[PDB]
Amino acid sequence: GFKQDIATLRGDLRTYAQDIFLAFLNKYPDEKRNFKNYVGKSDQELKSMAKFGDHTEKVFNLMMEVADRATDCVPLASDASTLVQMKQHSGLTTGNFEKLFVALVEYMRASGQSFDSQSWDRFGKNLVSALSSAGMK
Ligand code: HEM
Ligand SMILES: Oc1c(Cl)cccc1Cl
Repeated sequence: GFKQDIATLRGDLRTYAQDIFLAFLNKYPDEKRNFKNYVGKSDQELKSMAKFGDHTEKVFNLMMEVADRATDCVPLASDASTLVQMKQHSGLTTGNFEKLFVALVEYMRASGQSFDSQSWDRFGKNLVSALSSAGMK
């Protein structure tokens, strides 16, 4: 289920964080609007790079903590507030977060593995709702 999937992802976090964020960028190419340093790069080029590997892993590290601190796939209001009030998220709308979670759930369904994709879909919905409540547009 959801907890075990946090353990699975954390067990190979660099690889999963890169693969899921490339799935997001390829599914939603307009989302490179928030990442100008990533335009005109193939996935292997993006991986080779330092900002990429570092920011992707730090994003997934914090996403797994927010997942871990959730009850029944409902994140803490404190975690949503933090995500809304991060300077690096000044540009962002809940739509950016929805897209990331759609890509995450489609990655999990396509994997050969027994991820609880319905729980991740619920978690993404619930985080978007929490982000709205914490004051993201
Ligand atoms: C739950 C989902 C997300 C989490 C946990 C998260 C977390 C973080 C973290 C920890 C950083 C700092 C990374 C560092 O220190 O280098 C960061 C930066 C950033 N995030 Fe998010 N983020 C999430 C979703 C998103 C989405 C959906 C977007 C855009 C579509 C986004 C755009 C950015 C950008 C542009 C930066 C700045 C570049 C950087 O410093 O890495 N994030 N995010
Ligand atoms: O690689 C990144 C990710 Cl995965 C999220 C936000 C910013 C960057 Cl640079």
